[PDB]
Amino acid sequence: MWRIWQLFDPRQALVGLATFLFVLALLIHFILLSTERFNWLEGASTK
Amino acid sequence: MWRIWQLFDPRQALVGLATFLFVLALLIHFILLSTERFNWLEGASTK
Amino acid sequence: MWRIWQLFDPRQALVGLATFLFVLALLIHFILLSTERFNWLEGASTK
Amino acid sequence: MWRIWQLFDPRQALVGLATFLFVLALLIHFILLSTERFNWLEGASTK
Amino acid sequence: MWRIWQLFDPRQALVGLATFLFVLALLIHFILLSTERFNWLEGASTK
Amino acid sequence: MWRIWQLFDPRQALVGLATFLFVLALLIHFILLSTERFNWLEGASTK
Amino acid sequence: MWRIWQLFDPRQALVGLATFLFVLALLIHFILLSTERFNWLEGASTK
Amino acid sequence: EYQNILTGVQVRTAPHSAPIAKGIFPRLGKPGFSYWLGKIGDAQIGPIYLGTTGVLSLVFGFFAIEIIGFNLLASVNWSPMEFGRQFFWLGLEPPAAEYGLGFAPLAEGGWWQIAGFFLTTSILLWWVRMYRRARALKMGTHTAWAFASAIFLFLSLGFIRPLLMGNFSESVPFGIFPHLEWTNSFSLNYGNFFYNPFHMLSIAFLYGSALLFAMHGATILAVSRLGGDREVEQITDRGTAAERAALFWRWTMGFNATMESIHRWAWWFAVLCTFTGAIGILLTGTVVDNWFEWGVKHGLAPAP
Amino acid sequence: ITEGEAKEFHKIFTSSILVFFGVAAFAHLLVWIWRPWVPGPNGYS
Amino acid sequence: ITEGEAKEFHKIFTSSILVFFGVAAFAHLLVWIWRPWVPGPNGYS
Amino acid sequence: ITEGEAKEFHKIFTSSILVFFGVAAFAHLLVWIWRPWVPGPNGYS
Amino acid sequence: TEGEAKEFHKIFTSSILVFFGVAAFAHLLVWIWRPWVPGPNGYS
Amino acid sequence: ITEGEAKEFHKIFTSSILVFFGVAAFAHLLVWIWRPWVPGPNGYS
Amino acid sequence: ALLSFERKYRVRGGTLIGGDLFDFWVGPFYVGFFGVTTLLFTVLGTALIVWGAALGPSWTFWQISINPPDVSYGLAMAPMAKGGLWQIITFSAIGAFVSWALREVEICRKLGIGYHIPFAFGFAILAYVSLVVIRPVMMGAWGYGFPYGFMTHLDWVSNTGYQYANFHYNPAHMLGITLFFTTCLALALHGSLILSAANPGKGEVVKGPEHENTYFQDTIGYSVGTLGIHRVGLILALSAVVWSIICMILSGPIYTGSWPDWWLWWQKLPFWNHG
Amino acid sequence: NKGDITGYMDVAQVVLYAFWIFFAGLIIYLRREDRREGYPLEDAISGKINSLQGLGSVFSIARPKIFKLKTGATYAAPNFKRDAVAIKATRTAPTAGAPFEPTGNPMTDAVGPAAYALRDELPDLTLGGQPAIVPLRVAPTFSVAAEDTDPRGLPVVDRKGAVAGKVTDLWIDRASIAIRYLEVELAATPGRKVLLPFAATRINAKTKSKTVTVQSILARHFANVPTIAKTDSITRREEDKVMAYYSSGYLYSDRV
Ligand code: 07D
Ligand SMILES: CCc1c(C)c2cc3nc(cc4[nH]c(c(CCC(=O)OC/C=C(\C)CC/C=C(\C)CC/C=C(\C)CCC=C(C)C)c4C)c4c5nc(cc1[nH]2)C(C)=C5C(=O)[C@@H]4C(=O)OC)C(C)=C3C(C)=O
Ligand SMILES: COC(C)(C)C\C=C/C(C)=C/C=C/C(C)=C/C=C/C(C)=C/C=C\C=C(C)\C=C\C=C(C)\C=C\C=C(C)\C=C\CC(C)(C)OC
Ligand SMILES: CCCCCCCCCCCCO[C@@H]1O[C@H](CO)[C@@H](O[C@H]2O[C@H](CO)[C@@H](O)[C@H](O)[C@H]2O)[C@H](O)[C@H]1O
Ligand SMILES: CCCCCCCCCCCCO[C@@H]1O[C@H](CO)[C@@H](O[C@H]2O[C@H](CO)[C@@H](O)[C@H](O)[C@H]2O)[C@H](O)[C@H]1O
Ligand SMILES: CCCCCCCCCCCCO[C@@H]1O[C@H](CO)[C@@H](O[C@H]2O[C@H](CO)[C@@H](O)[C@H](O)[C@H]2O)[C@H](O)[C@H]1O
Ligand SMILES: CCCCCCCCCCCCO[C@@H]1O[C@H](CO)[C@@H](O[C@H]2O[C@H](CO)[C@@H](O)[C@H](O)[C@H]2O)[C@H](O)[C@H]1O
Ligand SMILES: [Fe+3]
Repeated sequence: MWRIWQLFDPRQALVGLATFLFVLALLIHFILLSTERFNWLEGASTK
Repeated sequence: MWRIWQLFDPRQALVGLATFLFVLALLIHFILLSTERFNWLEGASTK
Repeated sequence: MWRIWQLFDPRQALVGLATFLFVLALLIHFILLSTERFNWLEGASTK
Repeated sequence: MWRIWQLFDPRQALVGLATFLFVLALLIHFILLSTERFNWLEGASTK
Repeated sequence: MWRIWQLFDPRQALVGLATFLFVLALLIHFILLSTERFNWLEGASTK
Repeated sequence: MWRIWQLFDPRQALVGLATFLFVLALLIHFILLSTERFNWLEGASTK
Repeated sequence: MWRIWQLFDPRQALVGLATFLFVLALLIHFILLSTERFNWLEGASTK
Repeated sequence: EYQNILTGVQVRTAPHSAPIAKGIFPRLGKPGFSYWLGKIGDAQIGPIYLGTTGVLSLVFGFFAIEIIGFNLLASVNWSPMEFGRQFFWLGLEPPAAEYGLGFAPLAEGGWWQIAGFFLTTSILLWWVRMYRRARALKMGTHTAWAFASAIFLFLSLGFIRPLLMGNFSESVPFGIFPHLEWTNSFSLNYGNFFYNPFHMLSIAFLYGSALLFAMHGATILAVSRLGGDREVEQITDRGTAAERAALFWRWTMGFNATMESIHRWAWWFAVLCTFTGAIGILLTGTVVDNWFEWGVKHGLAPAP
Repeated sequence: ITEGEAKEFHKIFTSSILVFFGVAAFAHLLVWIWRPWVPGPNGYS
Repeated sequence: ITEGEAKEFHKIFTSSILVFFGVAAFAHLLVWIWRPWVPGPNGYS
Repeated sequence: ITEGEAKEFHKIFTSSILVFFGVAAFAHLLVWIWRPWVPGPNGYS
Repeated sequence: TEGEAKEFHKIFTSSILVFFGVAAFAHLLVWIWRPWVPGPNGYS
Repeated sequence: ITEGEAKEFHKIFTSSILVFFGVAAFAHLLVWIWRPWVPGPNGYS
Repeated sequence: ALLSFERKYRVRGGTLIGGDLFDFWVGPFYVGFFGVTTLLFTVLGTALIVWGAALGPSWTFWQISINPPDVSYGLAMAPMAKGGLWQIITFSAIGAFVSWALREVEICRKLGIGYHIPFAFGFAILAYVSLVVIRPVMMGAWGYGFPYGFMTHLDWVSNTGYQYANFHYNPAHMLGITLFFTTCLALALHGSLILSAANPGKGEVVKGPEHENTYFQDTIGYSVGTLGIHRVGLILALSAVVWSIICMILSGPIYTGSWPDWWLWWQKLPFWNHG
Repeated sequence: NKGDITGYMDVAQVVLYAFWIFFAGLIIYLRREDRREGYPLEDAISGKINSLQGLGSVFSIARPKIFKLKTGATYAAPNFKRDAVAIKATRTAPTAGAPFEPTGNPMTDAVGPAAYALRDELPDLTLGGQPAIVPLRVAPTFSVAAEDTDPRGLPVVDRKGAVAGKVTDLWIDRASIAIRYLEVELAATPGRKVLLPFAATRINAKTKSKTVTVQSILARHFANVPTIAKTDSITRREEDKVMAYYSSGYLYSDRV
């Protein structure tokens, strides 16, 4: 699977991967913040 | 079936399929979060 | 009926067919979800 | 009759025919879905 | 009459005639669907 | 009263005349449909 | 009074006269239809 | 004192166009010429390309338009006079709340749904047509994505927000005055749509698009005596028209664009005008019930 | 256009006038037999 | 274009007229037998 | 485009005409068996 | 070309049949789960 | 594309599609074990 | 501090007023006499706006507002505490806008280009003047101008729009909205066409004017032309502003009623006034 | 409540701040695209590469994008090809902000509004690889449309009314169908021929007679209009030179 970089530029692919992962992580974090159970800033009760 | 890549370039096919799969996965996940039974973050009772 | 490809171009015909089939599948799935009997995500009681 | 294709290009005739038939069939299915009698998914009673 | 078709090109004439007849037929079907008596999709009664 | 065609070319004259006649007929039919007396589709007692 | 026809060619003059007279006839008929006394279709009584 | 606002002397030659592969469909339209259009711009008309995607889009769009017009005419009992009277007030209304996202009865919003589906399909097929026409001429697809922004706003108004609310009841009708009344009632139901910040962003970008396309139009018309109207050629080989266009704005404003990058600004202001608008529409009702109370909470209002 | 062709076209066009106007007149006769469209002094009754 | 190459077109056209009008009249006859579309003095009841 | 190119296309085209019409007619007969779409005098049963 | 159309059709028909077989299996399973043709009294 | 590299891409693309489908199938089986998504005749519970 | 081609057009002359006194540059900016005057008016107006913010209760940038005098003052000058500050800021803003346009005129003369840009800016200045001077004068009070505030001038827009109970029904407003939307659409199309011609893809040599014409001939059926597009765009924006000015002059100075029922005239034309 | 994320922060505010971040990035991108011509900046007097610029310099200038031509040619943007510091003018004051006194006739010295970009000596190309700006003599197919005054043989006069010359030929752009130039034979020198841009003309079709007037330069200024080589195909540099010369009239049309 090392030939993928013969198709995709390592610099461009790595930058795009980094940005995509950052946006995905940020969105997942904000989604967890929105929920009552997994918001770690208010800290609501499980019950 | 190897001849389909004769018609379609591996690189454009890869990027298009990657974006399609990610968008479809996001859409299905958002649909599941929209349903009461399958929202794993609110965790509504099966009852 | 093998001459159907002697009129149109395999590559464009294939991409058009794939796009049309996917859009039709999405439409039928969305219509089924919009119905109470066949919405497999919401709790669907026959009676 | 046999020379209907000497005035119309068979590719254009086929494309126009397929487009019109697809749109008409979609419209007919949508209209039946918008009925208390022929909506096969809602399945309302005849009586 | 073997000399009256030298006034219009048969291709465009047939296409225009087909489009016009289809529009008129669609309109007549729509008008029937609007009227209670001739709306065949609904179970309206004569008396 | 035959010398008209020296000026008005039959081709475009017939097309314009046919379109005008169809539009006029459609207009009269719609006007008749609107009126409660001459609507042959809805049906209403004269007396 | 015949001298009109070396400034106004009969083609444009007659097509303009036809359009003007047809529009005026439509106007007068519609204006009559808007009045109760002269609406021959609704046929409101004189008294 | 000439201004290049109107073309006093016109030129007319044998119509010609860039070469495309023949394809299933040929170019159609027997090109002609017009005088006022040549006074304001080019004089040639057509020919229009009608491909498979073009036929598909035209058929779907014509079906939607015929459905809408038939319903509008039927709403006034097929009276041409009364159709003329109420044409602006006529509208194909969306289905009520109780029907959800499923098919309503034809009289109760089924026709609205069918027309909206056909219109959406024709608009998306037209987007595909713009993409394919740009690709066929060996050009870029910037127009397709600029159009995709507008389609995003359109689908947010008509389909996406109904999906989120699970309801077509608050979608926009097919009418002249009815869709303005939808705009007014949508703003009223959700508290002073001025207090929607993405509405403020969209208005900022609409104002900026008008401002930019007046600035750029006046700049190109001001350097049109220097070959400045030939923008792509000044992009590939910078002439003194582009230099003076840049220096005018650099001296009056402190900064400047390129003949190429000014159109990037033009593209992005227009795109953002509808992107922020679609976001603001998707946010109302779903996340923010009342935009005035959101503005009060976040310091946009003096907190009555 | 040659006057003979114009004369022939006029003849066939007058034939079409005859058939169309006859059809329309028969249609109007049938409609009047069904329901007249000239109301009386006291209206439609 | 050529008269000799279009007379057969007219033959096909008139055959299509015949068949289409026959199908249309057949359909209209069935619709009339199902429900007539000319109301009488009392309407339709 | 030629008199020969048109012959095979017409053969296959009319084969498809018959196949499509037969499939549609069978589907319509099935739907009519399920629920008829021409109402009676008193409406649908 | 038209020579390659033979092999293209040979593989295209096999793809058509396999896709249709998967779709038909899905439809049969769905019909077992919930048939979509109601009876005279609606659904029950 | 060159047939020699087309064969290699098809081989390892087929392997990768097998991997993705297998992981997705495992995920679906886990979700089904957790909560099935095909309701019974009387709803879910 | 200069572009690669800047130290070739930095000649003197082209100034309407000031001679050689202010014919110089500061950084990238050209100053001139009218740059000095626009600094004079901008500094004073901004200082007065900040002073009104200090007199205000917020310092919240979006709640800072400078209100015009109450309508009970009519067209009279108002005390600075209550209404007069808005008037002075209005006059300073008008002076600064005029100085800006005139400085643009001097720059146009210096570069030997047309005066299209200051002429186009004149329409924005006219729209502002119609909103704060012309319409309040016709209506008879300075309190019909809009407050100088981020969100409060939106409150003014909403209040005046609903004063006629639906301001969409203003036909000049409909036409101005149509022109603004068409300007945005035309700008999108123009920027997109230029970018696509200049950036056609991998390989894909730069396309010429013929390709740009062909694109919109194929997609729409007509192509305006690489020169006529800037014409129609400038005319579209200026006409949108003109019709907005017209719709605001029509509301209050001319029409003082419900715009929705203005359209009953249409309902009662003699060829469908069924009554 | 319904739409909040953490107490005071809600979804709409988060999406707003996401837009603000995206718009900051987009402004950076657009400014990078803007800085593709005339950059980097030079000193106003000495011309060394200097400017008051911060940590954004590394992000200020983009890598040169490559434009491909339909001739094998290529343009690089930015190409760091700058102008010479020493122009035919002198600083009024040595303060780096002062303007320039021309040191000669600025019409023919290309100083100020007469200055023209140092382009390349190739005519604009059509879709067929031929010159776009051509005289109507060598384009038989192209013709002047009717309902418009034909600007052939009309006297060419300035604002003062003096007849500068006579128009003989029209030069037109093939890529965009419109008149670009009028070929003018001098009434003072038959052996001299000049090109006058069509954008610099008034039609003047509504007067006692038909004439072409120019409001920029005077009649004598037609004796120093820059010349062209081929007389049937004009390069970009030559046309830019001629347009710059004609546009220089308005500033100093009456001496300096
Ligand atoms: C009482 C009303 C209330 C009041 C407070 C107020 C006032 C103001 N507003 Mg607002 N507005 C209110 C409500 C409100 N407002 C908007 C929108 C905007 C945006 C639109 C941008 C655009 O181009 O749209 C327009 C673009 C669209 C709709 C998207 C593209 C459309 C397409 C591709 C259609 C293709 C069509 C065919 C192919 C043709 C065939 C089809 C048929 C025949 C059926 C723009 C910025 C804008 C401007 C201002 C200003 C200047 C003011 C001033 C001065 O007061 N408003 C939309 C939006 O984006 O909101 C976030 C939206 O949905 C919505 C609502 C509900
Ligand atoms: C940046 C955001 C910007 C905003 C401010 C903005 C707003 C609005 N943009 C609006 C309308 C359209 N926009 C468009 C097109 C789509 C055509 C379509 O869908 O046809 C598909 C539909 C249909 C086929 C349905 C009917 C058909 C009719 C009336 C003909 C029926 C009769 C027939 C077929 C028979 C006779 C003829 C024969 C040949 C047999 C229309 C004219 C397009 C683009 N917007 C862009 C952007 C913007 N649009 C860009 C970049 C564009 C394109 O690329 C594309 C285009 O073609 O532009 C030239 C509206 C109503 C707006 C408002 C204000 O509400
Ligand atoms: C050619 O025409 C002749 C006959 C002359 C006349 C014909 C017609 C006429 C006169 C038409 C006039 C039309 C008018 C006045 C139209 C006005 C239209 C306006 C202003 C529309 C404005 C906005 C409407 C919008 C944005 C609606 C958007 C709706 C959408 C996107 C809905 C999509 C819905 C979908 C996809 C539904 C999905 C649900 C189901 C399950 C049904 O999908 C299958
Ligand atoms: C199903 C619900 C309703 C939605 C409608 C779904 C069907 C319509 C969209 C199908 C997808 C269309 O996708 C597009 O199809 C057409 C053929 O039709 C193909 O395009 C074809 O026509 C173009 C027209 O310019 C020609 O150049 C050429 O004949 C061929 O390329 C494209 O390669 C494909 O991208
Ligand atoms: C091939 C592709 C195109 C398919 C086209 C198909 C067209 C089909 C047209 C069907 C017409 C049927 O015509 C119809 O026949 C049935 C009997 O069978 C009659 O029966 C009808 O009325 C009776 C009396 O109440 C009812 O009991 C009955 O349920 C109802 O169907 C109708 O009075 C007659 O109008
Ligand atoms: C590519 C995919 C192709 C899909 C093809 C689908 C073909 C559909 C086959 C229909 C078979 C009919 O099968 C028969 O239909 C009748 C209605 O007429 C239904 O009737 C039955 O179900 C209904 C509703 O559940 C109830 O009232 C009752 O249980 C019974 O009447 C049953 O479903 C079955 O007895
Ligand atoms: C490869 C990755 C993606 C994989 C996607 C494929 C997923 C396929 C899921 C559906 C497969 C069929 O799954 C089968 O459905 C039937 C209904 O017909 C279910 O039905 C059975 O269980 C339900 C549970 O409540 C009972 O109510 C019902 O009486 C009983 O018949 C079975 O529990 C299930 O085993
Ligand atoms: Fe431009």
